[PDB]
Amino acid sequence: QVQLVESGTQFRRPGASVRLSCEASGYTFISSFIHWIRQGPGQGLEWMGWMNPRHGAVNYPRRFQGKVTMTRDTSIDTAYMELRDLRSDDTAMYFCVTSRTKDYDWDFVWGQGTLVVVSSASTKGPSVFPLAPSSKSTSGGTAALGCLVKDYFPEPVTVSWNSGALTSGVHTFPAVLQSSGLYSLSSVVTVPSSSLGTQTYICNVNHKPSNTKVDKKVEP
Amino acid sequence: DIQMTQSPVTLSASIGDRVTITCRASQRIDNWVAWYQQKPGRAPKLLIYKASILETGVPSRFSGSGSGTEFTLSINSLQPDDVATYYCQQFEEFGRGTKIDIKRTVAAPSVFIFPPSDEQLKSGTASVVCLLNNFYPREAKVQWKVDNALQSGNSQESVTEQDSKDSTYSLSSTLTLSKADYEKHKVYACEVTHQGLSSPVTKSFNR
Amino acid sequence: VWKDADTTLFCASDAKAHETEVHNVWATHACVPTDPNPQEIHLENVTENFNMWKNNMVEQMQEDVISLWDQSLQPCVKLTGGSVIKQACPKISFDPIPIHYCTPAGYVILKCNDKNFNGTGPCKNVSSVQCTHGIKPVVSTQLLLNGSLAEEEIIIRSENLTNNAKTIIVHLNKSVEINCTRPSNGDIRKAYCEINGTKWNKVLKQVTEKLKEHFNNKTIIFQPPSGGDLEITMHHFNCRGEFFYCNTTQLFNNTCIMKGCNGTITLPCKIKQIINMWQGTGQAMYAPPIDGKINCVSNITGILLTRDGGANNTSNETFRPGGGNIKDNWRSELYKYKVVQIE
Ligand SMILES: *[C@@H]1O[C@H](CO)[C@@H](O[C@@H]2O[C@H](CO)[C@@H](O[C@@H]3O[C@H](CO[C@H]4O[C@H](CO)[C@@H](O)[C@H](O)[C@@H]4O)[C@@H](O)[C@H](O)[C@@H]3O)[C@H](O)[C@H]2NC(C)=O)[C@H](O)[C@H]1NC(C)=O
Ligand SMILES: *[C@@H]1O[C@H](CO)[C@@H](O[C@@H]2O[C@H](CO)[C@@H](O[C@@H]3O[C@H](CO)[C@@H](O)[C@H](O)[C@@H]3O)[C@H](O)[C@H]2NC(C)=O)[C@H](O)[C@H]1NC(C)=O
Ligand SMILES: *[C@@H]1O[C@H](CO)[C@@H](O[C@@H]2O[C@H](CO)[C@@H](O)[C@H](O)[C@H]2NC(C)=O)[C@H](O)[C@H]1NC(C)=O
Ligand SMILES: *[C@@H]1O[C@H](CO)[C@@H](O[C@@H]2O[C@H](CO)[C@@H](O)[C@H](O)[C@H]2NC(C)=O)[C@H](O)[C@H]1NC(C)=O
Ligand SMILES: *[C@@H]1O[C@H](CO)[C@@H](O)[C@H](O)[C@H]1NC(C)=O
Ligand SMILES: *[C@@H]1O[C@H](CO)[C@@H](O)[C@H](O)[C@H]1NC(C)=O
Ligand SMILES: *[C@@H]1O[C@H](CO)[C@@H](O)[C@H](O)[C@H]1NC(C)=O
Ligand SMILES: *[C@@H]1O[C@H](CO)[C@@H](O)[C@H](O)[C@H]1NC(C)=O
Ligand SMILES: *[C@@H]1O[C@H](CO)[C@@H](O)[C@H](O)[C@H]1NC(C)=O
Repeated sequence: QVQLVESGTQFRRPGASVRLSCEASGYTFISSFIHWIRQGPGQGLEWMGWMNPRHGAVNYPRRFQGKVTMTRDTSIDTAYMELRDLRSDDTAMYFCVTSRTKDYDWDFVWGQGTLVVVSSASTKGPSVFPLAPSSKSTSGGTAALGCLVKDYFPEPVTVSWNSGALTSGVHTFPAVLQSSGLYSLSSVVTVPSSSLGTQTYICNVNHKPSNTKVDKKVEP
Repeated sequence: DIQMTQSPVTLSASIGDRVTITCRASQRIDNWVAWYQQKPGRAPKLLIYKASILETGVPSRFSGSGSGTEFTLSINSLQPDDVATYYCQQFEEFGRGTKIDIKRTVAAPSVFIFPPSDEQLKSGTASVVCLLNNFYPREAKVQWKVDNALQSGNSQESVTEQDSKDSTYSLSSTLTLSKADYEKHKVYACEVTHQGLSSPVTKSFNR
Repeated sequence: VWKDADTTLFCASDAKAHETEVHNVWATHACVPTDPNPQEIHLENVTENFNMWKNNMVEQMQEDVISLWDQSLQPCVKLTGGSVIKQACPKISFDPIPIHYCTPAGYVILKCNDKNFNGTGPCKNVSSVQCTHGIKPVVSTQLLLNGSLAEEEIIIRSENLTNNAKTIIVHLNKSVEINCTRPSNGDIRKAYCEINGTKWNKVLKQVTEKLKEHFNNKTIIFQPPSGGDLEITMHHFNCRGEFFYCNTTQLFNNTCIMKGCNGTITLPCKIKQIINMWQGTGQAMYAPPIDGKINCVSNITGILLTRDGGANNTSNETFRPGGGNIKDNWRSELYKYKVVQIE
């Protein structure tokens, strides 16, 4: 098996630089070109360049020229790609890439990817706000309630309901990265409106990077 | 100098059905093309190379064809494991991507709206949330209106993955205002447009 | 009648047995004398197809040059596969000689006489020979030195034009000299190369135009290498046993492609004792350079280019010097030859 294993996700502040590694195994490191590709969140793939292991030859596209640097370590079979002057729009998934087929550089094998998050924010616990059920959020005999997990950094947070007793009808939405550089998301659940009176609903939010735990009771 | 265009942008099919994805090359002259499968939160996987050649470990239901400008990727009988985003490739160029989606009968969103919490108001920021629950297809339009005035650039939205049980989607839209700005107005409404809805549904509340 | 086949070639040379120069010494033991009366038969109304990028003759020559260098240019220190090998490293006499590559019985070499043949495709004009012409085993990057010239037009060579990962060989139809000199008398590793600006820029202009023919008349731009080892980012070659590294920035000058920049072009150079071996085996350290005037005059007869990938809306095409193989050097000389089996 041909394999590329990259470093873990990195966090940087705008203007700083990042260095990403790609560890190759299962084939002759020297034999084939190494490429780098980036994927914007909810977007297509974009080629960043290729590198030759024997003599370090490099090719860059117009857009990434002057902003990207590719380096090699032949002795440990590890490739590097360094990205500098990081921007907010540089937040993406970066893949080191190589070719499985002999004599054809273009066919590719994909590394698991390295997420790069560019934010000026610093690690921070979330604010947790209740989404109370009311006449506005009640249709038929179904009511909706939830929690707003606002202004935390970095990812991820976990959300459960009634300590995990409530799983059916629960939707926890993917975090959105705000302009502040902080993440925010909401988690909702639909329940019988008749049960709002008797059954108590509590949301459990865990943000391990700041070890912040919050149980918030959502009342009508 | 070669650009790759994929069609359709989104493709919705039932299990066991044949699926065809089209890739067109601007340069007009080629004999080599690759196809890739990418699942959510996962690295891409090579399926086809040299236009019509299957990668090892790939099911026989996957086939590739095409000559010159146009190339096609076909699945003989769609399996639920094949649900993912597919890309074509020519040299350093990739297609925009096609998301294979499991087709269901049209379902209108259940719409709920949440005013900002009192506790949040203390912070100095007010968030209004609009929920579109369990709907299909994925396409949905949310517009925010404040005192019947259209809002833009002050809202963000997020969508869940297709539910493995009922193949519906859910959407959350958050409108963010300052406490002061929030209190300068009375009626807050998000307007939902979806093909399952005969006319746009408006959820609103009195501050 | 004949049929395509691969087989083990042998070499021939006019090496002198009394010579201590390392190419002479090697060829004396590894090669036979040349044929003074070589036969060449033109094959009437015969068309043969060639592919320089898939030609086992190239791979075989590389092996010889690797073998030659290994027993001739022992470094004081060699860094290979994580190991270090030490041995004596006296200064040597070094100056490439022409080597002919020849087929044994039951095989012969076909030669394409198409003046503008690009190294891939059909050749109408074919002559059979027992041996190739004498090819000097010049190891270099970016620029090909002391190698055969195009008979008629400048030829652009690439395994695939559309592909950007494939190295481009520019075959010059007219030599431009390189004079490199380490003066006898400061820094003993300081050197320079002088080129004629008027002559070179005239040639470079032509290469630009030739490239235009292949790329839909798009604008041709030259830039310095994006990165890599010094062996590729600089003009790298061996002169009188000393390993030279020459800056080529001045040679690929876009603005001169014209103002009064018709004068002598002087490239800044350094001699390096510690180098990356072109054999790909690692690093070697040599003794410091000999005293006095170290000088080699060489024709420029080829150029290695890599095209920038990802051109989109912009119609420009950017090219940068440097080839990605030493095998490409031999390829440029062997492009018109292939081995076939006789019935
Ligand atoms: C070294 O190589 C150079 C390139 O191979 C040689 O350069 C050339 O000299 C020739 C004639 O020997 C010129 O060819 C002529 O081309 C002109 C221009 O023709 C073109 O323009 C029309 C209209 O736009 C276009 O349709 C054609 O395709 C051509 O692009 C002709 O008009 C003459 O009739 C004749 O064919 C070359 O153009 C020229 N190369 C360049 C880039 O200047 C040079 O001769 C070689 N050295 C030696 C000793 O042979
Ligand atoms: C190889 O390269 C070297 C350096 O580029 C060339 O050397 C130069 O040759 C010239 C004349 O062509 C020497 O210039 C002359 O010097 C004499 C003595 O001073 C002077 O009286 C003349 O008026 C003229 O300036 C020049 O000094 C010399 N460069 C050095 C450092 O020796 C050599 O010519 C090149 N080989 C070829 C074939 O061009
Ligand atoms: C450098 O290039 C020159 C000129 O192209 C070579 O000289 C020609 O050499 C041939 C013999 O191979 C003669 O028949 C020609 O008359 C020469 N041309 C001219 C204009 O005089 C020379 O051999 C090359 N030097 C090398 C390879 O080291
Ligand atoms: C070849 O020489 C040129 C000029 O000495 C070098 O060019 C400079 O490269 C740097 C970064 O190293 C740029 O900051 C400068 O702007 C360049 N000078 C100009 C005018 O382009 C080039 O780096 C040299 N090559 C090597 C390998 O060092
Ligand atoms: C080079 O690649 C292009 C694009 O795939 C292809 O159309 C052409 O046939 C190729 N040329 C060769 C010699 O393979
Ligand atoms: C060389 O000529 C052949 C003709 O068979 C053509 O197919 C190929 O594209 C050409 N390559 C270059 C680099 O001109
Ligand atoms: C450049 O070469 C030309 C021949 O084309 C010659 O006339 C001239 O003397 C040379 N120029 C200089 C100043 O080196
Ligand atoms: C290009 O040549 C001109 C000489 O007129 C000079 O201004 C410029 O420095 C040159 N560029 C190089 C040598 O990189
Ligand atoms: C090119 O050949 C000439 C003449 O034999 C020689 O002096 C020169 O050093 C050679 N160049 C190289 C790089 O071998």
